[PDB]
Amino acid sequence: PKQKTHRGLAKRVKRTGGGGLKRGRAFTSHRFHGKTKKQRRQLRKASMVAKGDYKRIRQQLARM
Amino acid sequence: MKLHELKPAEGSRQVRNRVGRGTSSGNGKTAGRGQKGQKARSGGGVRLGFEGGQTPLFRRLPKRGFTNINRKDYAVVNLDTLNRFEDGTEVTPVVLKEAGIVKNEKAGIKVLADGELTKKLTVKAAKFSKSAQEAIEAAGGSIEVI
Amino acid sequence: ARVKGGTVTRKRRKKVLKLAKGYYGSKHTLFKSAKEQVMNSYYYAFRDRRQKKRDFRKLWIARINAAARMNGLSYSKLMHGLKLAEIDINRKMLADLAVNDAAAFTALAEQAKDALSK
Amino acid sequence: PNVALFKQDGTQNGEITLNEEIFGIEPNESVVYDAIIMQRASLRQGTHAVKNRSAVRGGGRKPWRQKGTGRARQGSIRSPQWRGGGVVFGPTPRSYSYKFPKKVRRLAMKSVLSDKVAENNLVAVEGLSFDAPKTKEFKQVLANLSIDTKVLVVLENGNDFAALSARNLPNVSVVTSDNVSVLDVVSANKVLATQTALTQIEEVL
RNA sequence: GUAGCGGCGAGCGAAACGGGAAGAGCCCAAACCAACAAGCUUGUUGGGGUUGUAGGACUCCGAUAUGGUAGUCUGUUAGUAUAGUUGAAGGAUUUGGAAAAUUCCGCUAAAGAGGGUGAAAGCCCCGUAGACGAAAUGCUGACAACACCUAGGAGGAUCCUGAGUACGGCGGAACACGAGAAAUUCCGUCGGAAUCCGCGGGGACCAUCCCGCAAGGCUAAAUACUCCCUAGUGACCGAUAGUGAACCAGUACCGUGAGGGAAAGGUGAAAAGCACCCCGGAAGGGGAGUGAAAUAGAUCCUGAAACCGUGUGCCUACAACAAGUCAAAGCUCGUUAAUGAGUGAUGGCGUGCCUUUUGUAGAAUGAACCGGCGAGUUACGAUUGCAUGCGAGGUUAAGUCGAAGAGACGGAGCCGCAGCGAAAGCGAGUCUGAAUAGGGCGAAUGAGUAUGUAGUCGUAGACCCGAAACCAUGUGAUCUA
RNA sequence: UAUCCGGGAGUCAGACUGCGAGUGAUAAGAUCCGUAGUCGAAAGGGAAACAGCCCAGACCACCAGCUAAGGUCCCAAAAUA
RNA sequence: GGUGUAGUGGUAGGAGAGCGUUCUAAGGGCGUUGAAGGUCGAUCGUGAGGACGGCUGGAGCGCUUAGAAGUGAGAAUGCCG
RNA sequence: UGAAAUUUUAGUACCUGUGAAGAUGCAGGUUACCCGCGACAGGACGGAAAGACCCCAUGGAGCUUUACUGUAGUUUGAUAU
Ligand SMILES: [K+]
Ligand SMILES: [K+]
Ligand SMILES: [K+]
Ligand SMILES: [K+]
Ligand SMILES: [K+]
Ligand SMILES: [K+]
Ligand SMILES: [K+]
Ligand SMILES: [K+]
Ligand SMILES: [K+]
Ligand SMILES: [K+]
Ligand SMILES: [K+]
Ligand SMILES: [K+]
Ligand SMILES: [K+]
Ligand SMILES: [K+]
Ligand SMILES: [K+]
Ligand SMILES: [K+]
Ligand SMILES: [K+]
Ligand SMILES: [K+]
Ligand SMILES: [K+]
Ligand SMILES: [K+]
Ligand SMILES: [K+]
Ligand SMILES: [K+]
Ligand SMILES: [K+]
Ligand SMILES: [K+]
Ligand SMILES: [K+]
Ligand SMILES: [K+]
Ligand SMILES: [K+]
Ligand SMILES: [K+]
Ligand SMILES: [K+]
Ligand SMILES: [K+]
Ligand SMILES: [K+]
Ligand SMILES: [Mg+2]
Ligand SMILES: [Mg+2]
Ligand SMILES: [Mg+2]
Ligand SMILES: [Mg+2]
Ligand SMILES: [Mg+2]
Ligand SMILES: [Mg+2]
Ligand SMILES: [Mg+2]
Ligand SMILES: [Mg+2]
Ligand SMILES: [Mg+2]
Ligand SMILES: [Mg+2]
Ligand SMILES: [Mg+2]
Ligand SMILES: [Mg+2]
Ligand SMILES: [Mg+2]
Ligand SMILES: [Mg+2]
Ligand SMILES: [Mg+2]
Ligand SMILES: [Mg+2]
Ligand SMILES: [Mg+2]
Ligand SMILES: [Mg+2]
Ligand SMILES: [Mg+2]
Ligand SMILES: [Mg+2]
Ligand SMILES: [Mg+2]
Ligand SMILES: [Mg+2]
Ligand SMILES: [Mg+2]
Ligand SMILES: [Mg+2]
Ligand SMILES: [Mg+2]
Ligand SMILES: [Mg+2]
Ligand SMILES: [Mg+2]
Ligand SMILES: [Mg+2]
Ligand SMILES: [Mg+2]
Ligand SMILES: [Mg+2]
Ligand SMILES: [Mg+2]
Ligand SMILES: [Mg+2]
Ligand SMILES: [Mg+2]
Ligand SMILES: [Mg+2]
Ligand SMILES: [Mg+2]
Ligand SMILES: [Mg+2]
Ligand SMILES: [Mg+2]
Ligand SMILES: [Mg+2]
Ligand SMILES: [Mg+2]
Ligand SMILES: [Mg+2]
Ligand SMILES: [Mg+2]
Ligand SMILES: [Mg+2]
Ligand SMILES: [Mg+2]
Ligand SMILES: [Mg+2]
Ligand SMILES: [Mg+2]
Ligand SMILES: [Mg+2]
Ligand SMILES: [Mg+2]
Ligand SMILES: [Mg+2]
Ligand SMILES: [Mg+2]
Repeated sequence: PKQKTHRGLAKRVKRTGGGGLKRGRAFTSHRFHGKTKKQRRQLRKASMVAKGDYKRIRQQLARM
Repeated sequence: MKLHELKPAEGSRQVRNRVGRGTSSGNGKTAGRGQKGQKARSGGGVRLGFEGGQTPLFRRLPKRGFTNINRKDYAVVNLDTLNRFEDGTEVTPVVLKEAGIVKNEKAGIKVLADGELTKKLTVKAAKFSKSAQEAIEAAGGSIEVI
Repeated sequence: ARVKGGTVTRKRRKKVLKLAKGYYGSKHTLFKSAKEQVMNSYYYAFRDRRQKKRDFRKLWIARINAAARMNGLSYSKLMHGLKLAEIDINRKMLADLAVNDAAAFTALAEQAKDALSK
Repeated sequence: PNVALFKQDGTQNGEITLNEEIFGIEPNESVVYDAIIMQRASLRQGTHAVKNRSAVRGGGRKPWRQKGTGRARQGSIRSPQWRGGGVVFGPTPRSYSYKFPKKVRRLAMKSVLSDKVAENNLVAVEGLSFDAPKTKEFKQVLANLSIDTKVLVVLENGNDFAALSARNLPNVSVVTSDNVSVLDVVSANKVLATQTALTQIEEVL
């Protein structure tokens, strides 16, 4: 059958022009009093899926 | 060629590797699977992305965004492609489809100013970038929003 | 496209058995025992092709020693004297001379002793 | 290029010119090989099957209890290691046919025809007419043309008498100009074609 | 594998548009009319009428045609299925028991498919190409007959257009959609409409707009499947394989029963299957015969290995041996003629194979021996390498024709040529931001795509064997309570 | 030789010896780290035999030679130096 | 192809190149003047393995190129004999 | 007349030692002519049974309850009849 996409990932990541995956940041939900304003400001910014994680999951997003 | 003298192109075909066919082949006995463990079992192995119980990456990361139901995407065209036509030519979505430049127009043709245009043209398209319109008109052409 | 067992199996096993001719009972009759024994024979054969060189050098040394003693010398003194006198005749030829050409060996011993004296 | 045109009697008329784009190309050996292999695979029927332990008759119960009997543990008398047990994997019905890109197909056909012409194994005849089908007459025609090896006889549509009279000869393979394949051309050592057949081929390609 | 659904986990997963295969549309209920019967309506009958650019009744007009059918054991006719007839062409020579083989000259072919015949046959036989053939009975198609449907225009004053229905509350269920913001469909229960200025739907809901007209019915074709019958096919099996079953197989056998379930093919061209004689009670042999061959004698083709035995060239009764290997006298023998072969006193070294282990000669595991069988495969997807074609392009899918082929058509669709943003949106840029700032992701700085092949992965039993168990039909109180 | 990009893995039971520590009793062929080696996955020579110690890394042939650890009276090669 | 230099222990495992089995296609062959198969031999190659003789056997089978796999067994207290 | 369990092949000694730490098989030494028969049971960690004790598996089953979540029944109300 067709290989299925991992819908959870599909909701959480975006494919970029160069083939990489754009991702949000963790620790950006609640308990902000526990984090300095610097942490909140720098977690507001997006990031990219690391090489190791990508090599584990790429097959789940082949047809995303 | 002759049916009794066939020869495939070099490197076009390879010999399948068969495992579990003696030690000297390099995949005898264990068949390359190693020694015991889950990955050595028939049908063994964990599901993709599994991390042995550590919270997987997607679980760590939050969902984001939404899909607009009324989302509109445009088939993009650049000035370099427009250079392929002759001066005075009337560029139309039909013309592009016939020329094969745009097989799927999506919500419509939008013209972008990536390259340098050199021909005078009357261009009809769903949309034009501001730079694209300026370039077309500076080249003595005209733009019409179909 | 079925490939039944055929005759390759018998051919291979028969080669092993023929290699095992002369062994004791099942070790030449039975393929499994024969193969296990043939492998050990290969191990011993490879190891002995090296040990054989050691054995013959040991034998030549012993014979040369006896001959040297008869000529009034030890093996070690004889070889030291020969090295001093620049004699390159090896132990195989020396042992052959000792057994067969006693006069030649005695002449060699005389030159060795003279070199030692000098 | 140009090929000597022969009359059915065997006397040569003036040459004729064939489209270079079809008969004048440099043959592409690798493309030709691919077409041959693909066509040969397509001919396979692929009807072959075996019974795995699920398909073999019976074999439901456990032969003997898991422990105590002193025998090797077993699950069914039809397990693959059992005599009469199911087959592990093995053939299953499937198709071997695949399709090449249209451009590759066309190149392969042009390559075989161009190769025949270059070797001068392409014999063009003005026309093949037989008042009635007679294999002896057609065999004499081959003799007149001085063809004795394997021959592919390419006839225009409707030349039924020629087709019938030629087909039974052991070295002759008859095909209509509209239905000609890389395998047919490659198999044949010489290609005997009528002029109308060549015209129709040039139109097709 | 998109939109979505989902302890938003594991997973589940559409539809419309577009391209094709095939195509076909029709009947009632009601209004109203006529008759009938009872009890002005109210049931039966026939007419009437069938719908959304609203239709119909009803009232005016005009036509009594025009076409169609998915009907009929109605014939007539053709074809076809179920037996069949015909159907070309070779003799010699060599080997042989036997010719089809070999050799020499021929012949036939709309037939050189195939099978058989004393070995391998175009020309010996059955056939094949081709031609021809049906009393009888089905099947199909036509033709006719019979039959059944088939009216246009203009008006709306009034009447009809499916009720315990639609719909709602509660509780479930089906929709990819798990109650969720949740339409749409259905079930049970309770409540419960409107009716043309009407009603339903366009994913809660409302307004506008658009589309349609439920609560009645029928309908061929494209589609699914093959116990069977006919004719064939196979880089499918070839007697541990292939059906369990090539053979008197669902048999023998097992079980109370449900149920489980085997083994077992081959003389020879032809039985010509050994007359007769001899030993023996026979069995079985030895002759004599048959035969090309009987060491092809029915346990019958070939006849491996384990295993058992006869004969003997060498060695062996002072030796402690994983049984070999290395060195070697003697004896025996003479080959794919090789600085040969068998045996071997004696001497040196030397704790099997496998699995599993930090480590096994291991007193850890597995194998009694021999033979056969017995484990990474296929399909559909993902990705990478290699190869080929084309190249800012690449490519067709279903489907039609065609030999179950190639191939042709088929451009719908998919990938790539533009990205950035959650999105509106902008675009070689874009997002964040007050910002011409910085920064992120991109462009500058371009190669892709179709197919083949190989590696790996995903979905499938997914490399093979193995549970204790779980669930759903059945069979058992002939033992025992 | 290092990087970096990509295809394919196996490994997550380690053992002992020397040196530096802990735990233990300044016990253990104990246990737990650090560090080097060997075994693991390494045949050969020495340590009687003896994975982990000493010497040393087998592509092969030789009835050639020089050495390492370790040895030279006999078993047993070489000094009754 | 020659010379030179260097290198060539190895489990898990990666890469490369080959041997052999059945079948398909094509070509070219061999077979009652004896195929396959069986058996013996002192034969060839670096390896899987390949020939050639004698005997047995009695009718099919190699070789070259390419293609496809039910393609290789010694172990599973494996199954059958 | 005629089985069976077992069985890697066995020309199958003792002592001390070594070794995966309890050796017929390894080292050193000792003893021992070849083949059996009738007896015994020290050893072959002898055979028989993939230990039931012990631990482990995100195994199974039966059982318990104020474990969690359901549920047959029982009961109470609304509502229809
Ligand atoms: K995210
Ligand atoms: K958080
Ligand atoms: K592997
Ligand atoms: K999909
Ligand atoms: K979960
Ligand atoms: K009517
Ligand atoms: K005949
Ligand atoms: K025939
Ligand atoms: K009839
Ligand atoms: K709903
Ligand atoms: K709607
Ligand atoms: K509608
Ligand atoms: K016979
Ligand atoms: K004998
Ligand atoms: K010996
Ligand atoms: K044990
Ligand atoms: K900026
Ligand atoms: K920027
Ligand atoms: K390419
Ligand atoms: K590929
Ligand atoms: K499987
Ligand atoms: K797999
Ligand atoms: K009873
Ligand atoms: K790597
Ligand atoms: K240490
Ligand atoms: K032979
Ligand atoms: K297999
Ligand atoms: K076995
Ligand atoms: K042990
Ligand atoms: K005992
Ligand atoms: K139980
Ligand atoms: Mg928030
Ligand atoms: Mg902190
Ligand atoms: Mg392949
Ligand atoms: Mg390996
Ligand atoms: Mg193995
Ligand atoms: Mg294992
Ligand atoms: Mg492990
Ligand atoms: Mg593992
Ligand atoms: Mg946890
Ligand atoms: Mg086998
Ligand atoms: Mg040496
Ligand atoms: Mg079953
Ligand atoms: Mg047993
Ligand atoms: Mg079977
Ligand atoms: Mg005839
Ligand atoms: Mg002839
Ligand atoms: Mg549902
Ligand atoms: Mg309701
Ligand atoms: Mg509704
Ligand atoms: Mg409308
Ligand atoms: Mg139908
Ligand atoms: Mg069978
Ligand atoms: Mg057989
Ligand atoms: Mg059977
Ligand atoms: Mg015989
Ligand atoms: Mg026989
Ligand atoms: Mg004595
Ligand atoms: Mg003696
Ligand atoms: Mg252990
Ligand atoms: Mg055992
Ligand atoms: Mg009962
Ligand atoms: Mg009863
Ligand atoms: Mg320790
Ligand atoms: Mg290990
Ligand atoms: Mg060592
Ligand atoms: Mg070891
Ligand atoms: Mg020296
Ligand atoms: Mg000495
Ligand atoms: Mg002294
Ligand atoms: Mg080395
Ligand atoms: Mg064969
Ligand atoms: Mg196999
Ligand atoms: Mg076996
Ligand atoms: Mg010890
Ligand atoms: Mg001991
Ligand atoms: Mg020993
Ligand atoms: Mg033992
Ligand atoms: Mg025991
Ligand atoms: Mg156990």
